[PDB]
Amino acid sequence: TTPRQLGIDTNDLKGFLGEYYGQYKKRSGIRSNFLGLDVTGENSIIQPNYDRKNGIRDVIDSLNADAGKRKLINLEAKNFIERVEKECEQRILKK
Amino acid sequence: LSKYAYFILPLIGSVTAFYGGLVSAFQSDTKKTLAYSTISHCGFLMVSYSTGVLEFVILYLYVHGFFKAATFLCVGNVNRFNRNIQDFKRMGGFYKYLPFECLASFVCMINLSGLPLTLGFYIKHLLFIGLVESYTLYPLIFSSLILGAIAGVFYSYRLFYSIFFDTKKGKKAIYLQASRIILNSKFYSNTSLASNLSITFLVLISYTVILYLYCTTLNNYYSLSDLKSIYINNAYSYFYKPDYNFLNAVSILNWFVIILLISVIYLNWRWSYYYTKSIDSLSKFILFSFFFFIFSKYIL
Amino acid sequence: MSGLLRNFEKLVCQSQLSKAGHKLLLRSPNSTLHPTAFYYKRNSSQRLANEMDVFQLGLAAAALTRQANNYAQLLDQVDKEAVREEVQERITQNHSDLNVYFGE
Amino acid sequence: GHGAWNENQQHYKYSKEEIEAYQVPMRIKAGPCVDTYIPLKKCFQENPTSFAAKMLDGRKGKCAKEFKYYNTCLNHWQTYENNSHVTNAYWADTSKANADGISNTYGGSFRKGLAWLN
Amino acid sequence: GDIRHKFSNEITDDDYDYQRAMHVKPPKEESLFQLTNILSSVPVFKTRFFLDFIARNLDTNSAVSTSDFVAPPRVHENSFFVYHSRELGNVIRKYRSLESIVLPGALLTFTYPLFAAFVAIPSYYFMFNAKIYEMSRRFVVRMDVLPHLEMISVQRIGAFGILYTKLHRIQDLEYVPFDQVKEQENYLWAIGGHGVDNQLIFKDRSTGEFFYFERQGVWDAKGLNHPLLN
Amino acid sequence: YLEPSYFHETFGHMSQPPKYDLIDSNINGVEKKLNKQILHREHNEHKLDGFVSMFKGSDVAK
Amino acid sequence: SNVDQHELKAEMIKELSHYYDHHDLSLFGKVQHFVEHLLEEKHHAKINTSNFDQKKLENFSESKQISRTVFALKKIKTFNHDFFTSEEEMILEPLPLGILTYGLKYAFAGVDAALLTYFWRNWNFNVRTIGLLGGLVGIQMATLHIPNLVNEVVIQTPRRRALAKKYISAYGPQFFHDIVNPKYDIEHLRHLQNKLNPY
Ligand SMILES: CCCCCCCCCCCCCCCCCC(=O)OC[C@H](COP(=O)([O-])OCC[N+](C)(C)C)OC(=O)CCCCCCCCCCCCCCCCC
Ligand SMILES: CCCCCCCCCCCCCCCCCC(=O)OC[C@H](COP(=O)([O-])OCC[N+](C)(C)C)OC(=O)CCCCCCCCCCCCCCCCC
Ligand SMILES: CCCCCCCCCCCCCCCCCC(=O)OC[C@H](COP(=O)([O-])OCC[N+](C)(C)C)OC(=O)CCCCCCCCCCCCCCCCC
Ligand SMILES: CCCCCCCCCCCCCCCCCC(=O)OC[C@H](COP(=O)([O-])OCC[N+](C)(C)C)OC(=O)CCCCCCCCCCCCCCCCC
Ligand SMILES: CCCCCCCCCCCCCCCCCC(=O)OC[C@H](COP(=O)([O-])OCC[N+](C)(C)C)OC(=O)CCCCCCCCCCCCCCCCC
Ligand SMILES: CCCCCCCCCCCCCCCCCC(=O)OC[C@H](COP(=O)(O)OCCN)OC(=O)CCCCCCCCCCCCCCCCC
Ligand SMILES: CCCCCCCCCCCCCCCC(=O)OC[C@H](COP(=O)(O)O)OC(=O)CCCCCCCCCCCCCCC
Repeated sequence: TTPRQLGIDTNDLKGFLGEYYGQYKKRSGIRSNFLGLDVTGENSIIQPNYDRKNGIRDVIDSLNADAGKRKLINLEAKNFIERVEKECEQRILKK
Repeated sequence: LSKYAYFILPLIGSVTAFYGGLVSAFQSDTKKTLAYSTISHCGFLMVSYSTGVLEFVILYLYVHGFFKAATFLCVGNVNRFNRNIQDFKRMGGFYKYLPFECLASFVCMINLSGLPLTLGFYIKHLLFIGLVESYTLYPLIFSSLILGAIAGVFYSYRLFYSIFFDTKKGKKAIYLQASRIILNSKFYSNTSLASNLSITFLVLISYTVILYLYCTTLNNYYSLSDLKSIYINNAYSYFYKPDYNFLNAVSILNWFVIILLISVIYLNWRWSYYYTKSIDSLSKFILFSFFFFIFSKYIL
Repeated sequence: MSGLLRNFEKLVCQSQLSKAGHKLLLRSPNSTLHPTAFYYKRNSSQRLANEMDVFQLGLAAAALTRQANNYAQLLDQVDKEAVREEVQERITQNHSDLNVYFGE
Repeated sequence: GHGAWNENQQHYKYSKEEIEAYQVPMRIKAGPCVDTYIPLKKCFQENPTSFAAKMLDGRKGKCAKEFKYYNTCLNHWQTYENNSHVTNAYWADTSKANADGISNTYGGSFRKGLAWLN
Repeated sequence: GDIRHKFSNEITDDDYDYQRAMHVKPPKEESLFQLTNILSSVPVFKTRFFLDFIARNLDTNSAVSTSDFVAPPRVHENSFFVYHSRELGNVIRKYRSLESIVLPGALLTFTYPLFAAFVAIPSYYFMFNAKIYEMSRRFVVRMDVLPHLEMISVQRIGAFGILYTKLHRIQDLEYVPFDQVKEQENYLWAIGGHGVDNQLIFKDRSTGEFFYFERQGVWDAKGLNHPLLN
Repeated sequence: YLEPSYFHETFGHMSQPPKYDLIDSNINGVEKKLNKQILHREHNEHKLDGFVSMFKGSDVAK
Repeated sequence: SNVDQHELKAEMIKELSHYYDHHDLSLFGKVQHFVEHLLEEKHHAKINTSNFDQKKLENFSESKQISRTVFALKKIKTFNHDFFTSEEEMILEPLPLGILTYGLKYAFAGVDAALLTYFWRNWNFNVRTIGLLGGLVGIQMATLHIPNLVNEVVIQTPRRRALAKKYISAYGPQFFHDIVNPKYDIEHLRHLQNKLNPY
């Protein structure tokens, strides 16, 4: 047997994968308090850690890489078919 | 979004599936066999959820629940007839004394234990379709899944054959008390008419509901209601447009199950007057299968 | 026994087999009813008498004698000397084996 | 006509409000076949049919005109998702695929099972 | 003991007749669609053409045994037979004959002969080898005694159903008790040793080859009582 | 009957019983020959068009 | 001037058939495929249609006209698939085979397999048995075509004639006669639109 092509749908990158990185980009959990209190994030037993790279990060990165690889494979197939068409057209012309 | 879930659900599910399947296959008591089969199916459900197709998980749950319940009712009738002796080592030749139970158990078990051309084959097929391959312990996970899936045949065959069609092993009284000619009447039965009707209706409704769910989910037109989840696993790609690799890979498990069926059917463990004729029948079946395949594929 | 569009005239009827003294001989493939070459050991780690019996030694000696006589006939009916050398060598080997076996 | 596999008969793209109205399961909404799926769902709603009829009808009966577009879009979507159009070509002829690489990314790692040595 | 006749609405044998398919009872009446009734009624089958077709194109009475005493053809002009296998020998022959049709046919027909072989290998090694093949290899199709050689000729089924005969000295034959081999070959006797006799196993000390005799095999009283074997 | 997937993946695709229409028998002669050749060419071109369209349309969904 | 579409498609077919028209066959299957490709029909990229001009429409007796209109409808369906609705497409297609046909085929296969098994087991191979097997196989193959012919001649034929009459009333005989004529522009046929199709 050989490994199968599995991963997140290439049409749904904006979503489960998109939101995961969007949260770390926003870093909204360490914004200033709305009342002006000196307290903020990182001042509780449960606090945000936006500089973290462990946990499900590895799984998300693997899924994103697999989706990118599948998209690259599709693009290469499209280029191959276009090249074949061009070569056949050139061969027809050169006769 | 749980790293722990990703690592733990498939491994534990597959280990439980293998353990329960093998223990159920080797089990000798009806209730214990059903309990270990339930453990194996719970493991398969965990592995399906790890795959991440909630529709497949729901289908597996429905199939398992319905047919496990039906089989439990059948074995309950068998035990009540056998006077609370749940071990089939004292059960033999019950097909005639419990005619309805025999056929009901046949249908329920073939559906429950994933067997080809049965309503319960598709749940395991979809589980193997959706199984993920990025796991570090994927070798162990896959081997355990295969062993657990094949284990169903052994326990189903043992339960059905030993309970009903095996040589009479039970106490003489069990058969004699019911074989008296005075009991011969239109009302004669070792079970309840209400029990039979309930089992029949349960089986019919289970078939109908499973078909409805299969149409809702596995059909080309997806008509299931929203699952309120934004995680797409891409598993449906190998169910809609499978590739030659996976199509031939499934054949490995199919043929493993076929060989195990042949073993449980034609394998002789005790001397009998039909040993030579059984070997002859096996040879006839092999040669006829070969010729039939030849004609079907090439000669038409 | 069983056939379709066939005649079993040449088949041996079970009546003859049931009868005793039916004078029937069986010829089967890969049948070896003569023990020649069974106990012919070209090289012996020990005395042939220790390991083999008089019956085995006699079988081997008879086979060797027959082969040597046939090769002697070959010598008689052959003319070219160069081809005759191989026959002579084989005869000498057979004679040595026969001598050792007969001594044992 | 002459539209792409993702476009529908009317070449109409539904908005988010229209999708919410004709609520589409997330499974379909994730893919690119929302435009072709919505007309099929609308046709089914206008002409409700039993699940037995849906299973036993190979052309979806009344809702065949939209089902053609939906089936084409679904085939393209799944084929591109699983990269089956390239995998099948490599399976059919690995040597020729390497000779004129359809996709070097998949070719460099593809290895057909030893059992399938046709 | 039966009281069914005391009630007019009670079940009857006419009602139970439908169970004759699943229940074995002596015949009571012949239905219009039975094979016997159809053959005896339709005049077509009475035609001499059909009668002669039945008479010729089927198993012949010549091969049918006619006595409880069998004297198979002598293997050697001076030998006398002792043991012969009737049914298990034929079954083993037919089973091993499959290697001449299924195997080349499988190679020339199956799309994946390597897949077929990979499936067969473990199948042979478990539940098939000990099941049939080793028993067939050690099976004795026929046994005769040559007195001039004081030997015994044993016929065996080989690969592809080929039959081959081998000679063994009577002095080299020994009786191997089943207890000495049960533990060594439990699986063989577990799944494939039922056909042959467990307590009548012999072996050749020189060659270390066993001899399995079918339980339903014919033995010759004169052969057993011959002084060479006693 | 309706789900031969197991048979297909366990024994392969067996020979299919004949299934065709006798519409072509309406025309006869050179007309029939030319139309049959055109239909065969169209079928081959359609298969190739399907293959190339499947390969090219990878980027349709943006 | 521009590259010929038919020539380009023929070259692309020659180049890419190995991918989309290749399956896994055994040795016997490969030999049979080789025999078929030897006795095949070549893919003529260009067909010379300048020799057969036409036949006058008045010649036909209004029944050959209906038959030729049926053929024209088949050609239109083959070239452009959006012309006909689902029901019309089903009418034009061969009637799908049924349980009767499939069971007959598999019963034939079963009897043949049983006969071969019996012959091998009893070593009952001879000229008469081989001839019987050949004749039985030939008869079975001939019979397997009977259901399709019966379907086409009984059910589909009147339906196709009715559809042809409907389309003749809609368009006119000369339109489908022009379509039947091989000189009809295939590109125009592909781009043609159906008045009777709501689409
Ligand atoms: C003395 C009375 C005793 C009780 C009698 C009860 C009889 C029940 C008989 C039917 C039961 C089994 C139904 C099939 C199995 C389920 C199938 C399924 O999932 O549904 C699919 C289908 C659903 O429809 P569908 O699957 O065909 O698809 C619908 C299509 N779309 C979505 C487009 C609309 O449901 C059924 O077929 C089930 C029947 C319809 C529901 C009936 C509910 C009302 C019942 C009225 C009678 C009330 C009697 C009260 C008696 C009180 C006594 C105290
Ligand atoms: C990496 C390396 C891989 C290697 C893989 C190897 C795979 C291939 C293995 C090849 C095995 C070859 C087996 C040879 C069998 C014969 C052996 C032998 O001598 O036994 C004599 C045996 C026994 O001979 P005997 O002398 O004892 O007696 C003659 C026969 N009786 C016993 C009846 C009197 O005879 C036979 O079995 C004869 C068989 C003849 C037919 C053989 C071919 C049948 C299959 C044909 C092709 C498939 C069907 C095609 C149908 C087409 C229809 C249109
Ligand atoms: C190359 C070296 C020699 C190889 C010898 C062949 C293997 C040993 C002899 C096998 C004889 C049994 C053949 C049964 C064929 C049944 C039909 C079939 O599927 O054939 C095509 C297929 C293969 O044809 P294929 O390769 O064209 O199929 C397409 C590929 N698959 C199926 C994987 C998707 O046959 C098999 O798969 C056979 C596998 C090997 C079996 C090994 C022995 C176990 C079985 C015991 C005998 C009884 C089996 C009964 C089965 C009944 C149906 C489930
Ligand atoms: C080596 C190749 C790669 C694969 C590796 C794995 C090898 C196969 C391992 C099979 C293990 C099966 C264990 C079953 C245990 C059942 C116990 C039970 O209920 O009691 C016994 C029941 C019988 O129960 P019973 O109640 O009738 O009687 C029991 C009698 N006593 C207690 C005396 C034993 O069933 C059997 O007997 C069948 C099991 C034994 C035969 C096993 C044959 C295996 C064939 C393997 C084919 C492989 C095909 C190739 C592809 C494989 C990989 C994809
Ligand atoms: C009679 C009692 C004993 C029988 C025991 C069972 C014997 C099994 C022997 C297996 C040998 C090895 C496999 C070779 C045959 C493979 C067949 C196959 O894959 O075809 C699937 C095929 C695949 O067909 P398909 O792929 O062209 O498409 C089917 C789908 N439709 C209909 C929409 C086109 O499925 C069938 O339709 C099977 C036949 C169904 C109807 C049969 C009616 C009865 C026929 C007479 C009895 C035949 C008995 C023999 C077994 C029949 C099994 C279907
Ligand atoms: C001039 C006149 C000319 C006349 C020309 C026409 C003559 C008539 C031709 C047709 C009729 C032939 C004669 C009728 C009997 C045929 C018997 C047969 O085909 O073989 C049966 C065979 C029995 O087993 P066997 O090992 O051969 O044992 C020998 C016993 N004497 O069977 C076997 O080997 C076992 C095979 C089956 C293995 C298991 C599967 C069970 C189901 C098999 C069904 C086969 C029957 C067809 C049905 C198929 C669908 C189920
Ligand atoms: C890579 C190999 C793939 C498989 C090849 C199969 C070849 C089949 C033909 C074999 C012909 C020679 C047989 C020799 C017998 C003998 O005396 O063989 C005797 C010898 C010696 O055995 P010992 O060393 O134990 O004495 O056998 C061996 O050394 C092992 C070879 C085993 C051959 C088994 C053949 C049957 C295979 C059955 C497969 C499963 C069932 C299939 C459906 C029926």
